[PDB]
Amino acid sequence: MFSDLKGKRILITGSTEGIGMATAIELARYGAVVGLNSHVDPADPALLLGKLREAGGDGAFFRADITKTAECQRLVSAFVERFDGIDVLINNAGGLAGRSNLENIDDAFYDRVMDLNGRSVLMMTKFAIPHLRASAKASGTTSAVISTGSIAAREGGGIGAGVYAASKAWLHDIHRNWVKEFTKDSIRFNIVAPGTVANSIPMGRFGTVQELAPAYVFFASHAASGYITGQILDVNGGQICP
Amino acid sequence: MFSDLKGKRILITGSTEGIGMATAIELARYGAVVGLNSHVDPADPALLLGKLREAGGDGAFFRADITKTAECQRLVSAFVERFDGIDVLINNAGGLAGRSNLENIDDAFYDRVMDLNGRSVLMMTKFAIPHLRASAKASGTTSAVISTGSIAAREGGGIGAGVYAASKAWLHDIHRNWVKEFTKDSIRFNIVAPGTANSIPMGRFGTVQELAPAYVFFASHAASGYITGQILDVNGGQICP
Amino acid sequence: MFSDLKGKRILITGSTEGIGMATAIELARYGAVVGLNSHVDPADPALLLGKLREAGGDGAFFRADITKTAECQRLVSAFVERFDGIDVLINNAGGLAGRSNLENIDDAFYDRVMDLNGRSVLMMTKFAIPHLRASAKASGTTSAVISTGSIAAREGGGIGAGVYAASKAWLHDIHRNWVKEFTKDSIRFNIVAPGTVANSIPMGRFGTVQELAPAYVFFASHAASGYITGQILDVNGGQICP
Amino acid sequence: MFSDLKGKRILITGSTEGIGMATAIELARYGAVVGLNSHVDPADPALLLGKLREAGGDGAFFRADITKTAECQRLVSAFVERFDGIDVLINNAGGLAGRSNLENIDDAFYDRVMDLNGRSVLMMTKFAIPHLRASAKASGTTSAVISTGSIAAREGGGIGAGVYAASKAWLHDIHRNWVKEFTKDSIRFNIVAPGTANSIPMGRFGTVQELAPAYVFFASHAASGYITGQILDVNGGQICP
Ligand SMILES: NC(=O)c1ccc[n+]([C@@H]2O[C@H](COP(=O)([O-])OP(=O)(O)OC[C@H]3O[C@@H](n4cnc5c(N)ncnc54)[C@H](O)[C@@H]3O)[C@@H](O)[C@H]2O)c1
Ligand SMILES: NC(=O)c1ccc[n+]([C@@H]2O[C@H](COP(=O)([O-])OP(=O)(O)OC[C@H]3O[C@@H](n4cnc5c(N)ncnc54)[C@H](O)[C@@H]3O)[C@@H](O)[C@H]2O)c1
Repeated sequence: MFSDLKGKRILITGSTEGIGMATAIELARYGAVVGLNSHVDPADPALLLGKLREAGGDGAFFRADITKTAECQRLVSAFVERFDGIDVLINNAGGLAGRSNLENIDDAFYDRVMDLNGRSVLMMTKFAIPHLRASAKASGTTSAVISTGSIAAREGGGIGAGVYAASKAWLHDIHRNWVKEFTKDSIRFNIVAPGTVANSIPMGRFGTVQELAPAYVFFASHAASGYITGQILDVNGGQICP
Repeated sequence: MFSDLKGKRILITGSTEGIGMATAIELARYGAVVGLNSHVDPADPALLLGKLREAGGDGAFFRADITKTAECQRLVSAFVERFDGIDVLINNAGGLAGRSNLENIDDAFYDRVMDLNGRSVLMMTKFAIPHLRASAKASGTTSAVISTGSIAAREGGGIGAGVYAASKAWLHDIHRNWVKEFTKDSIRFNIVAPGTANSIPMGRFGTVQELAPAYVFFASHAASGYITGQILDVNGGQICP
Repeated sequence: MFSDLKGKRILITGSTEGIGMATAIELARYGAVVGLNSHVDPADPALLLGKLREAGGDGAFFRADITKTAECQRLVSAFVERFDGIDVLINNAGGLAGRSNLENIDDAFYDRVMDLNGRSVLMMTKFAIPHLRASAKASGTTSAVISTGSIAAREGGGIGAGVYAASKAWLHDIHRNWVKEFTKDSIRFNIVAPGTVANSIPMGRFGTVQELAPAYVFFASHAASGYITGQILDVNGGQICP
Repeated sequence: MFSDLKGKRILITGSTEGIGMATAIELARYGAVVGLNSHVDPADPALLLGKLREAGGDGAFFRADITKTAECQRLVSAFVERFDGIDVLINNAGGLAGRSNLENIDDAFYDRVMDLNGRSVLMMTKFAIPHLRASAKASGTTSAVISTGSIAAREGGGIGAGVYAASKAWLHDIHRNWVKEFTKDSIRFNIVAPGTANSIPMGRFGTVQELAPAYVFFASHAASGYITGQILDVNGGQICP
């Protein structure tokens, strides 16, 4: 029972596939209204919305390359134009964007990874704060941000992935800064931290997207996680037990 | 969608009131057969079965003092005699059991606190294992332990409660041990860590109602099937680890 | 330069060998006065004191089985009788005291490990607090406790070692409780956390006692670590990077 | 006994004042040849060499702006031209570079903060590596990086300083990455994490004098030769992780 998610307007960056899409459908199951998003158009946008509505909810697609601040602005504007505000921001866009030994790491590499995993999440969240704040007065209860983190935030990632690791630790920490700045506004901030999606994983296998979605649902519903904020749930098969 | 909780046999310690009852109820909402528990008999046993049954499930009460190892064995054997198995165990029993500054701590105090928060958890978990082992063999999925931690494990607790604090740090960490030993038996282990009020960002205290959903989440293979060895801190941001 | 350790009276439990003895000698190098200790008499007590004095300092041996509270009392009494107080308590006694799969863990096993790693450190520290407090008024500066922890406090130890792991996490946390109770008394509390003393260790080898001693020296000198309290230094070759 | 610091070539960024100078001095006490550094020329360069020389060692000042990657390369090349190597690098440069609430953060702010605390560290470390690689090959022991972290990496920092906070969390964690890549080159990485006053158990602030010894400890193979990937928090108990 996440019935308090019916009608909730939930914007998810980087959600035309993987964890993002699977989460979109699970939110849809409780009748949520979901902004899908990506930097390039999917092959079949209607089919994705079909899957949402099929599952019991609704939504629209919005294309934006959120490694640019302007685009994060434009994306929040559009979703808010279409529906009238945001009840939940899910920062899911992110990713490696390459591996490089430290000695071959030039400025471009740094900038690529940090725009994808750093600036994007900062700026998206910034532009959504206004609407999330207002969303929360209106409901009475709370708005939410959920950001996708990583096991790499904690243990430094694989070789090649130092910047990605660091960018994720950057996120885990900046959430703690936002719990300070915005709990008075009744906006909660939580992280799902995938791990990888064997045999340094106690369970002996990589996760499936269907195994990551429920946690997002959990942090999304105020009825289920209303007292929880500034926490990190690692969904990694025991791979790290912090 | 917690429908896989239908018929799940869920023994809960320290469950006649507080977080324990709340959690029993919420689980009972999904057709869980819950074992309620306390050292003392409660005033109205059948209300409590009522609440479970009202909510959508079933259960039974067992008196037992878990600060003792024979009692723990008994409780697990009683629960199994009644329901033929364990699918989820929830180590919720625990508490301060007094307050004392270091200079005033004797063996009796230390023994009281650690028997309540350490030995209990250890032994309950020890005796449940082969039952939980068998459940997951049968279901094809995973069985589950959940235990009630505390903010105090992370930041040391408050003056006079060092032993309780450390008992909780002890639990947090021994759960990491069990992940190593038992993940191959398809048994998951997770912890719900209640916080304790101008040091709590949400300006206020938790309520049992705000705690129980967490436990439901960790109890369900469909929800948290790939999650083990974690601690979900439910505390209005009191600490953000 | 740890010249501020000359004459400092430093009681170290479980110090007739391993990390304990090596630490004793390194403190001795700066002219400290060191209580050695163990639950059984060494073969040659004079040779150990010889090594202390040889290195540039002094001390005495005190036998006590500190798994009993009475003995911790008796041990602190004796060291304080001999010298007139304690400037530094080093809780080094501890250890596995067996491995057991959880299903074979009876009460005795629990009790053995917890007395060795839990009650001992609690009670030793308790009985020393009085004297450490007074030591600190007299000096002006600070007293110190240093406790030997473990990598196992953080990641749950090896199979068989769950109670030992847990007992060490217990210690890491209870120190945080004592930073609260006793910083007003100018008593600092720090932990050295050995790890193991290969190839899940970046350095590819186990530590040597000579590689653990310096850290104890560091936390022992007020001139070097006077502003540091409630911290844990892991000395493990990168084995865990918290 | 830090005698192995004799003749060690120790490039330090952000070292004309504060923790950086203090640390240079203390290292200079053991016969270290230190590289002082700032974006701006200081008033009296030779006093500073004086302090190093007085204390027991030697050194040289290099102007460079490390928020820029070409400048970082230059500094490492300059330092090597002068002293023929690097044995220790200390990434101490960094700071708030302004304060801003989230709703007022533009790209320029973010770029300013991360260039100062992220790019700098990364690039300094990148360019030093092969020098540090060569030192440890020659010594037979280990060479060393030390970097100045912050309490803020752990608890989020204060309102208006999110980016700085996260920049420090970023550093803490990338040091873990480097341990993996570079431990086999015998290069250690450790972090000294200054705290920032009724939330500090010692009722008071740190002083540069209370900070520098830590750095000395991490700088010496004899002292900290088996220590890598750690963060020593110097903060009067402000946080106890
Ligand atoms: N609420 C807080 O401030 C806080 C903070 C940190 C942790 N916790 C943890 O929350 C958990 C549960 O607390 P609670 O909500 O049930 O509060 P509570 O006051 O209701 O605890 C009493 C409950 O546990 C049972 N109980 C007590 N001793 C028992 C024993 N020896 N054997 C069997 N049952 C026993 C009682 O009968 C009752 O059901 C504990 O483990 C506690 O350490 C609470
Ligand atoms: N003291 C605190 O409150 C506190 C708390 C957390 C972290 N820190 C960290 O302490 C470290 C050092 O602080 P500090 O003691 O030197 O204080 P500081 O005020 O002295 O910092 C200025 C120093 O760094 C140099 N510097 C500044 N920008 C530079 C640049 N672009 N290139 C080269 N050099 C530059 C200055 O010339 C000077 O030597 C920083 O990384 C900071 O983030 C400090």
